Amino acid sequence: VYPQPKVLTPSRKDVLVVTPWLAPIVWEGTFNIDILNEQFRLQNTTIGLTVFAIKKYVAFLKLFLETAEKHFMVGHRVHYYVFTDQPAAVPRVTLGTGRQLSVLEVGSMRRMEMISDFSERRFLSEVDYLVCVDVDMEFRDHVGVEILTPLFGTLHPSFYGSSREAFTYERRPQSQAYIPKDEGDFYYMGAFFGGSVQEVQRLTRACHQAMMVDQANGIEAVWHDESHLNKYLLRHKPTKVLSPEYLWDQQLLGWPAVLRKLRFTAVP
Amino acid sequence: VYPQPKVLTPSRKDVLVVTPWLAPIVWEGTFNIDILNEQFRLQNTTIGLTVFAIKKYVAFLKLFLETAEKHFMVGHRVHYYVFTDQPAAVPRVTLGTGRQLSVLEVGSMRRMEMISDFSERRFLSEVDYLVCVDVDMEFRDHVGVEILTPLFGTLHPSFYGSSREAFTYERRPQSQAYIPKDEGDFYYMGAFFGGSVQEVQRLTRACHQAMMVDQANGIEAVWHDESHLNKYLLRHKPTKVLSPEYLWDQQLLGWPAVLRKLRFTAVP
Ligand SMILES: O=c1ccn([C@@H]2O[C@H](COP(=O)(O)OP(=O)(O)O)[C@@H](O)[C@H]2O)c(=O)[nH]1
Ligand SMILES: O=c1ccn([C@@H]2O[C@H](COP(=O)(O)OP(=O)(O)O)[C@@H](O)[C@H]2O)c(=O)[nH]1
Ligand SMILES: OC[C@H]1O[C@H](O)[C@H](O)[C@@H](O)[C@H]1O
Ligand SMILES: OC[C@H]1O[C@H](O)[C@H](O)[C@@H](O)[C@H]1O
Ligand SMILES: [Mn+2]
Ligand SMILES: [Mn+2]
Repeated sequence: VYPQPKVLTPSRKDVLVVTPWLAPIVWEGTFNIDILNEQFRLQNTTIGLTVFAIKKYVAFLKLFLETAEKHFMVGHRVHYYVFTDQPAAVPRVTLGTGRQLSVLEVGSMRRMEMISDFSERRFLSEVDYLVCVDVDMEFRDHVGVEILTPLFGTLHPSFYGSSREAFTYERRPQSQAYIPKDEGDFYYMGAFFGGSVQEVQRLTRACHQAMMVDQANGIEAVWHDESHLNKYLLRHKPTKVLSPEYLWDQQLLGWPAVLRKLRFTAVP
Repeated sequence: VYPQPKVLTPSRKDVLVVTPWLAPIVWEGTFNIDILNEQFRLQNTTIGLTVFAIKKYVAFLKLFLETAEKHFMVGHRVHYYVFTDQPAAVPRVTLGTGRQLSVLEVGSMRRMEMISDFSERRFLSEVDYLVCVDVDMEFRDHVGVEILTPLFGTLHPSFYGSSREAFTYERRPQSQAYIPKDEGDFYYMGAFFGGSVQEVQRLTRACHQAMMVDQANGIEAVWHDESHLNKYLLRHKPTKVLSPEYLWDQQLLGWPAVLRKLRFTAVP
């Protein structure tokens, strides 16, 4: 049992909660997690989390994993895949039941290339969704099954209020990432995207293949794989969009009125 | 090219536009049909429309089909399936290109039983979605691909503002349609539901099988197949919900403030 929905009360009066192609934009107050938890537990949903920790960024893993244990997908099956050039530096963090961690030794194109190769491996047969995040981050509040859908991106925290001409899309037509000044729905950040395994195979292959074309042509998109992620999600629109609750920098941007929760935040 | 979404402007301030399980509730101003038309034309989407016209209700077919030609899924592939006990009384309405009509001779349980049998037939191999509507209705405004999703129901026009204890669910526990007083999200009407062919196979089989159980037990649910449709959509929640724009009675209920468009309306 849970509260009845209120047809004549808006979930939010201050923000857009559904895109013009009818994908939910996920903010606090738009979902009842008790309903979603039951839906996804009935399918025994398993979520894979990829994170890269190369060179000095191995230092971020301890807090990243400790705080993921408190706030990411708790109660669901989770498998962490840590891609790193220093496997001995992976901290031994104690995980809750139903949660596992694998270390994948590596191994600008690297993240799309490596997630593409990995996403095609038969050892993911049991994993239903992949979530791909930056490591220099911590979880401060719930990040759960409300994000899961065939394909999602996350609104970049510096640009959610910006008009599209101000978005830092790739603007040179000789790049595979090019987006004209009069096109674009949102500016998505490269630091949190995901979807079903099949949709993440598709996105990461397309971005990697596009990056290889630009390399052959002697061009590097302005924001590297984030430029390619934005061209891809313009042409293949996501089935949910995460609000900046899911990707925030409090030191830079504070705690604005429209953020009811700060869920996953940058570490200085 | 089309208008950029406005992250900091709500699509509506007067109505709920997403359910608590993140299914869009489809109202005017929540979608840009130009974006959705392109998505669904890229898949060469074909929509099957079932309607029953038995006994005196054959009289409603002429306006139903004429107005469907003006307003339902125009530009997409459509196949009408008219279930009737009087095939000669089916009016010969001229259809737009890419649109076809078949007459299926029949043939309280009938609609769920007949849509179930029909939805399993291999001659639907090309049809992607089924939309199942009442015939004593006319289209007055756009009904298009914004409704298409794996499973949808429509908010009943007499009950969208009601609390759940006032919903006319089946309340006897000896019926397969039973819903307790403290359960229920919405009251859906039996006059407009649909989804992919697979989800409509599932819904109509479950409702028909439940109706056969109640018959064996000497019970008939209070509102017949609408009671069973509501029990099914409580346990298998729809992936979009249509607002009462899609199922309205202007003579009964006027043109209230929250209705920007009256799309599919009852005939007296
Ligand atoms: O438009 C809404 C309003 C609420 N909720 C969620 O449904 C649950 C209960 O909502 P309610 O506002 O009734 O909160 P309560 O006052 O009972 O604590 C919470 O998880 C809300 O975030 C939602 O998904 N959509
Ligand atoms: O929150 C919104 C606002 C608008 N639209 C749709 O996007 C298109 C353009 O919206 P706009 O309000 O900019 O209308 P305009 O003033 O350009 O006629 C129309 O189909 C709107 O219904 C939408 O899907 N969600
Ligand atoms: O430092 C440059 C990087 O900035 C972000 O982390 C962005 O998501 C990456 O694609 C890359 O452009
Ligand atoms: O007249 C009774 C009928 O009323 C509505 O049309 C309802 O959707 C049907 O299931 C049936 O109960
Ligand atoms: Mn980062
Ligand atoms: Mn009717």
